Amino acid sequence: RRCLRRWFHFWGAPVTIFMGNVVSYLLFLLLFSRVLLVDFQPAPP
Amino acid sequence: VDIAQSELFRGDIQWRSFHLEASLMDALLNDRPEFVRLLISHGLSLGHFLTPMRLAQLYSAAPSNSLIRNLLDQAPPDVGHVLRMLLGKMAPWSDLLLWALLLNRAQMAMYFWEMGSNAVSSALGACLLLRVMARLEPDAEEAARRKDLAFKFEGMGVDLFGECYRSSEVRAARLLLRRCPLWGDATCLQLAMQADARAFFAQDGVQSLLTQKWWGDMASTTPIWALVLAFFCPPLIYTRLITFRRCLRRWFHFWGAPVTIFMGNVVSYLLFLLLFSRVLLVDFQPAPPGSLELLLYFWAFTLLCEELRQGLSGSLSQRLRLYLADSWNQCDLVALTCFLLGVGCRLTPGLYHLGRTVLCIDFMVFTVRLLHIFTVNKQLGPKIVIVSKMMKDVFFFLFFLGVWLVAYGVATEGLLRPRDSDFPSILRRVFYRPYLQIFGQIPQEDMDVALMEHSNCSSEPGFWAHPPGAQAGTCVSQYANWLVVLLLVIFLLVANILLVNLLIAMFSYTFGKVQGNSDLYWKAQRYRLIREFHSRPALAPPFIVISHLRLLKEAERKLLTWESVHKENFLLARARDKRESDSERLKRTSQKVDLALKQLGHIREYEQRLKVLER
Amino acid sequence: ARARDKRESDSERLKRTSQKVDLALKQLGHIREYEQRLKVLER
Ligand SMILES: [Ca+2]
Repeated sequence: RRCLRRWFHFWGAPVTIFMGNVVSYLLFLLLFSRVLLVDFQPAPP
Repeated sequence: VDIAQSELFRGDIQWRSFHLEASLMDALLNDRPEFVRLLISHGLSLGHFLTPMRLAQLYSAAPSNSLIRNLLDQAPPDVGHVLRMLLGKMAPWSDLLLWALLLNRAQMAMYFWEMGSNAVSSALGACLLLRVMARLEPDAEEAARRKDLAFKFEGMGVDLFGECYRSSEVRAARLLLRRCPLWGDATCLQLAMQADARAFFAQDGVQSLLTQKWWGDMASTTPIWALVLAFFCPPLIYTRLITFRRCLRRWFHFWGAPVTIFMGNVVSYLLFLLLFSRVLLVDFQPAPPGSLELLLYFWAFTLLCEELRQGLSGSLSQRLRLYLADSWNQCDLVALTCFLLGVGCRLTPGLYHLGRTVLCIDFMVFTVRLLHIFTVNKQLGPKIVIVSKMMKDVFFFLFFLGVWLVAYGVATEGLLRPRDSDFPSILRRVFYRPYLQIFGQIPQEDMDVALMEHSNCSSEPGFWAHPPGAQAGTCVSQYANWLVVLLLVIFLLVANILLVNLLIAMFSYTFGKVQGNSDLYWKAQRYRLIREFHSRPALAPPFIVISHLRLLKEAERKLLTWESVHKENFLLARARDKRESDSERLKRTSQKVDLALKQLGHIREYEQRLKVLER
Repeated sequence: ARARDKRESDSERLKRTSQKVDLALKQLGHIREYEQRLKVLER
C-alpha cells in the first residue's frame, strides 16, 4: 500500500532513526537521574 | 572560430546581413560567444536584424526542462511579466543581455553587457537577477554557476564605476547612481541593496557618496564635536563652525541632515531610558500611575507610532515583510509589545507584580537596542557584525558545558544524598551551584565532609554530616566523600580551564577569519542605515507626534555617452593589458617562430632548385 | 584536458619555442652554406 510504503520510508530513514534514538537516550538519562537521586534506596528495587 | 575568420573572413569574400543572419542565429542558439562577437564585428546591423519572432525563437531554445522553461510555462516571450514576478512586482543589446542572463550563457551575457548602454546600472541589475535566479534554482549546481557569474558582473560593475568615479567625481557619483535606473523604479543603489552587492558598496566612491548623503548639506569633514556643540546651541549653526529665506534654508539644511536626525534621535532615546529607569525604580507603585508614568506611556506610544510609520512606508504584504526582515525592527517590535503587556498587567488590579516584572525585562530589551549606535562608527560597526558571527562558537560552548554540568552536577548530588531532596532545591544543587563554580564561587563547606560537623540525622545506615549552607541540604552522606572532592577537582579543570580557554581559542580563530567579510558587510549595511534616517521625520520621538500629525533629457544622453566612453576605455586597457602579458607575448612569439620556420623551409627549397639550375 | 593543459603551459611553450629556434638556426646554416656554394659557382 502507498500509505504503508510512505510510513516505512519516513520511519526507516537514517536521520529519523538517529533522532528517535536521541530522544530515547535523553529520556534514559532523565530516568536514570530520577532513579539515582530519589528512587534509589537500600530496600529492594 | 579562428578558422572562420582566417578562411571565411579572409577578406577575399564579401558578405551580407542576410548571409550572416542565419549563422548568427545558430551561434546564439548554440552558445558560441566567439562567433557572435566575430559576426557582429563584421558590420552587422543588429537593430535591423532582431525580430520578435527571432526573439521568441531564442527563448524557445531554452535547454530541455530548464528553470527558465518553467517560468515561461507558468507565464510571445512575455518576458516582462517574468521579471516583474521575479523582482516581486514592486536598443537590441539590453534584450539580448536579458536573454543571456536567463539562460545563464555566461560568455554571451558578458559580451552583451560590454556592448550595452547602461553599463553600471545593467551590471548591478544582472547581479541582482542571477542571485535571485540562483536562490530559486533547484538544480543545486546551476546555482553555483549563477552565483559565480553574478560575482563576475558585480566585480565588473564595481571596476567600471571606480574608473568613472575617478574621472568625474560629481558627475558619476551624483547622476550615475542617485538617478532612477532603467528597467525599474528604485534608484540604482537599491538594486545593489537587493542584490546584496557587498563588493559594490565596499568601493571607496560609493562610501564617499554615502558619507556625503549622511551629512546632508553640511560638509562631510565637519568635526563630530562641532556638530554636538551646534546641536546644543542651535543659534551656533550660523557661525563659521559648520561648513556647507536664507536663514530658514540653512536652518532646515542643518536639522534635516540624516546625521543630525540620528544624533537627535539618540539623545531622545537615552532620555527615554533614563526616564524609564526613574519610573521603574521609584515612581512605580500599586497606586494609579503618577505623572511620570503617564509621560512614559505617552512617550512609548510615540515610539510605537513611529515604528508603525517605518513599516507602513518601508504591496502591503511586501513592505510589511521586508520591514520585519530588519533585525532591529524586530527588536523594536518585541520591545514595544512587552511594554504593552507591562502596562496592561500594571493597570489590572491583581497583576501589579507581574506588570512590574515584565517591564523590568522590557527595559532590558530597550537598553540592548541601544547597541544600534555602535553600527555608525567605522571602528565599531565591524565589531558589532563580528559579534553576531560568534554565536556559533557560543552555542558550541553552551551545549558542551550543558552536558558537563549535567554529568558533574548529577553525580555530585547522587554521592551526597542530601536529605532535603526537594525538587526546586535538587535543580539548584544540580545546575545552579555547579554553574557558579565556574566563576570562583566554590562552596567547599557544602561539599567537603572534612569541613562539616558530624551528626546523626537519619536512621539510614552510614555516616552523615551537616553542611552549614542554607540550601546545601540538611544532612549529606559522607560514604565516599573523597570522590566528591575529586570530581570537584576534575570539574574545575575541565570547565574552568579547558572549556573557557577553548572558547577563547575559537573566538581568536573566528575573529581572524571573518574580520574581512564582516567589514564588507558593515559597509554594505551602512547604506540601509542612511536611507532609514533620510526619510525619518525631523523631530525626536517624544515630539515626533507633531511630525506624524503634520504628516496626516539631453543631459542623460550626455551622461550615458560619458559612461560608455569610460567603459570602452576600461575594456581596451584591460584587453591591452592581457595582450602585453608575458604569456601572450610568449604565445605570439612562438607563432612568429613557426612562420619564420615556414619561410626558412621555402627558402631552403628555393636554394635547392637554384643549385640544380646552376648547371 | 590535463595533458593539453600542460602542453599549453608557459614553460612548455618556451621549451617548444626554443627547439624550433634551433631548427631554424640549423636551416639558416644550411641556407648560408648554399649561398656560399652558389657564390663560388657565380664565376
Ligand atoms: Ca525602527
